[PDB]
Amino acid sequence: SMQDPIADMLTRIRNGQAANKAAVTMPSSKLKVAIANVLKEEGFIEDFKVEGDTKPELELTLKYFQGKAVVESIQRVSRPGLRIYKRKDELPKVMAGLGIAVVSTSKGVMTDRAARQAGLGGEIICYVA
Amino acid sequence: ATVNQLVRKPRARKVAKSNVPALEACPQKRGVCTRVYTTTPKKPNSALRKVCRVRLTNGFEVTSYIGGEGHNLQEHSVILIRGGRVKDLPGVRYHTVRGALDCSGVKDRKQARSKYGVKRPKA
Amino acid sequence: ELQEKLIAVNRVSKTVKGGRIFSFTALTVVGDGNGRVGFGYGKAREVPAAIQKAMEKARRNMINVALNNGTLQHPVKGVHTGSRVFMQPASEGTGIIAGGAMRAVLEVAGVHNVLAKAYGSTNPINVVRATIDGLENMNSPEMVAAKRGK
Amino acid sequence: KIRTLQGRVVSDKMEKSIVVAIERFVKHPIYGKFIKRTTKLHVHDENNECGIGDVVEIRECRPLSKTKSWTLVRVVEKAV
Amino acid sequence: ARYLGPKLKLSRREGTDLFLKSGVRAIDTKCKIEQAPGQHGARKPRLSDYGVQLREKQKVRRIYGVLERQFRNYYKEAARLKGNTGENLLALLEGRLDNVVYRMGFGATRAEARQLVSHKAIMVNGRVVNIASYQVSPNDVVSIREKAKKQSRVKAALELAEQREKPTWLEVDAGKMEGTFKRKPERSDLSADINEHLIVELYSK
Amino acid sequence: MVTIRLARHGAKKRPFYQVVVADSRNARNGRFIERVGFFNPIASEKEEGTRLDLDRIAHWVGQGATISDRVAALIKEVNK
RNA sequence: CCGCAGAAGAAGCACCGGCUAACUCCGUGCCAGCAGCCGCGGUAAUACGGAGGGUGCAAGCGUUAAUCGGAAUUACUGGGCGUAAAGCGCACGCAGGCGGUUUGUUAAGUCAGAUGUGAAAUCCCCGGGCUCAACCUGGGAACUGCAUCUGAUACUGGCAA
RNA sequence: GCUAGUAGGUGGGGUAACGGCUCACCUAGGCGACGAUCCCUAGCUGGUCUGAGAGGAUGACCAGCCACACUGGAACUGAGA
Repeated sequence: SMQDPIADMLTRIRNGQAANKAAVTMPSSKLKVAIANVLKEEGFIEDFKVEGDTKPELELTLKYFQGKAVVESIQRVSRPGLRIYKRKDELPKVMAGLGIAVVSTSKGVMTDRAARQAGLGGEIICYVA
Repeated sequence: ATVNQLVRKPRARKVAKSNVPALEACPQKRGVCTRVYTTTPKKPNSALRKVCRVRLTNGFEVTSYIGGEGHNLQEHSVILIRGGRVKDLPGVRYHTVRGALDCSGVKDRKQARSKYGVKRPKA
Repeated sequence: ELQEKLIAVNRVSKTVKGGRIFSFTALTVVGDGNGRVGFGYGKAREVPAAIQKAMEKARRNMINVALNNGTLQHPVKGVHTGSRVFMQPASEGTGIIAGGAMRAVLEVAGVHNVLAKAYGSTNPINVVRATIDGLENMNSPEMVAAKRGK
Repeated sequence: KIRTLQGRVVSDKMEKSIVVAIERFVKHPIYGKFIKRTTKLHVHDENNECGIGDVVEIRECRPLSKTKSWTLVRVVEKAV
Repeated sequence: ARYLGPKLKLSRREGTDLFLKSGVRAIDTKCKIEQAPGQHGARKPRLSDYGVQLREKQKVRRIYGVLERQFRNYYKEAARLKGNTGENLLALLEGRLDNVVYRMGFGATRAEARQLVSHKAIMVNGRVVNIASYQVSPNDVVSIREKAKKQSRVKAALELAEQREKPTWLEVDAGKMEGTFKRKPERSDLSADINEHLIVELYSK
Repeated sequence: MVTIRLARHGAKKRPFYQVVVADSRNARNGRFIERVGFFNPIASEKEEGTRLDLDRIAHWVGQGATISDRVAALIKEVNK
């Protein structure tokens, strides 16, 4: 039985870079789709395709650099077991001044950056950079 | 580990206990004197070390270090305690500052006087 | 490409069959003033050539870091050995703020304004393991930028 | 608002007094997360109109007998 | 104390030259630097990190005349200006009234200038000033007294200043010996006293 | 009943009063309602030694405030 | 604030084996004694005692007690638990904690704004007043909060399907 | 494990007012490991100190609150003890 769906994503991303696949599999869900979206825009994953028509899986395409991976900061800020929310002006910027955290808010799923002056704060789900 | 365990069973931070107790909780102590002995030290470091017990006036029977050279100490002498300890002597957790109260300082000391009280000479 | 320094310095021993050697081995660093700076273990049975030989093996090493304006842009979190290594970015008003091995290696690589920390064992021989953990682990403006190049 | 707490009964062994049990999410700033801290309270009731395990609405109000200062406004449901 | 102890001897114990009690006639001619302060002052030790930080601190510390306690007060004022507090720190040491007056050529030396500040010789505006820990304000009026230019000390104290660089953040005057603190000291107005790295290490402990 | 009054909190050999609304049944430097500015007699026009709040007081006086010799006459030193 | 002679009346304390900045010489010789810790000392003592010299602080310095830090050294931030301290001997399971996924709803959690409220002082930012600073002080911010009001619906929780 | 004015319901009385505050009767509950009750310790807070923060320790002077006034106890007066 799963306790974190979201881990299933992140775990297999870092693993999978390491494993030298080019796209990895794990069960989708609505939120998960929308997390893979910010990564993708910002560039953190190559692209993504969702086969739901039979049984949902988020087939997310791995981006590589050249041979070196692009994972170095992947960790989940939040947990199911430590659900967290950080306000508009008490949201930390993560790792580096170049950092990127996927952050959910009341509008949508966004990012540290975007979410900020978007008048919002909310759950920082994770970060990749 | 996990938070919810701690929510029940809070983490400690200290136990609130000194390395060296003071047994009066202050800078300085009035203690009497019970026996002017000179024992040989704990650990082999072969010497004669001037110690003395001393019944403090607020209670507690404790043992204090005697330093410098010379003495004036008596079995009903009443001393000012420096506090703090030295290694190589076991039941000593306490030290006597001479040259304070009735007790005299070091006879013929002309450097590092503050340690073991004694006034600077006129010169 | 030079800017001589030494760091640590100490002795080590093997038991010959009953006699003992007491070889003086040690860490150094030679700068370049922009990074590409290493480390060496200069064994010497005597004391002077103990840093001689170290500065040799320094030339036989390098770890390139990219950094600008004396301030490494990327905080350090990295852990190798039981030495935890840290560096929080400080734009200004901090020197090096260090008494570690990680004082000297974070200066010679051109580094005039950083603020630093470590937890773990104080053991200077692997305080130099900040070199995996801040030199080779780095994140540069152009580094992330070529993720975005894609 | 009349300080309205959606609570759940846990005691009809008296008439006009029903012990309702409610919680707020209490946070520790040192365990750094919310938890359920449930606090029984002593409400003053019209007679009885509920069983136990009865989800209800209660409100603050005057005191009017020992440890009373909440009232029943209505019984939401017996079971959800 | 205020120090005011055996001056130059510290220049000896650091091996680095300073005008503090020297002339412009004696530059270690008929005086000596570093030959051996003490009977062990000839031979040089390598020094631990803390070694460097202590020595170097004392370098900066003695060409303003500044004490420990004083220096901490400066450190919490530095880190209480928004700026680079390396700069802010050494800016405030060259904010001491005794120093700006010397650096406008009215003191023979850094130290002798403060002998002036003792007496009622120095002033800012019409206001008399005897305190040297006074951080002068942007655009000041830091004049000598009327009845202090008549003294033979003050005439002879424009003399020894002559022929120095006089790092400009301020005006150097001889009609009314009245300057202006017209911008602050800066990183460029250091004259190779760039040792801001050391003391900010020392202090942060 | 509130009582507007002075209250010196300034360092030795240098009065710095503080015109405050308190009540007369409590300490001069103690318990206060809210301020209504300051009075410094050491001002001589290199800084302003007062803060008026004319408006605030004008409401307070109707609310049953009482004015002491100093405070009353100090509105007078600045008139309107 | 003015005048008055005349350097006049105004420097010490601790430490210097290593940690830790700062060495020599004698006296003594596991004796004397030192001692925050590691440890010194049994005859050229860089560690004792005295002296010479020096180093750092300074009208205070040192010593002690005591708090916090350093110490991520009991770890929310910020830990381990195969052998170093450290997985109940092993299962089941109530309470408690946690909850796959889809639609809808609610908006309690949560986010936002709104409104009260968070005393003053203390604190903090800029800026004044005491010859300067200490101190005192003005306005503003903070006042980590709390509640309510009105909004938001991605997640979290509740209900339904 | 604890709790008989103990916990609640009726109806009197009392208090400036609500209230076992107190009283008569009636019910047999109420409270507790989400830590009651009991024991040790301690004035409590703003805050203070330290600290990078988070946190910890602490609560002297300055401010607010509570209690206490030789020890114990009690009421009277009065707007208020």
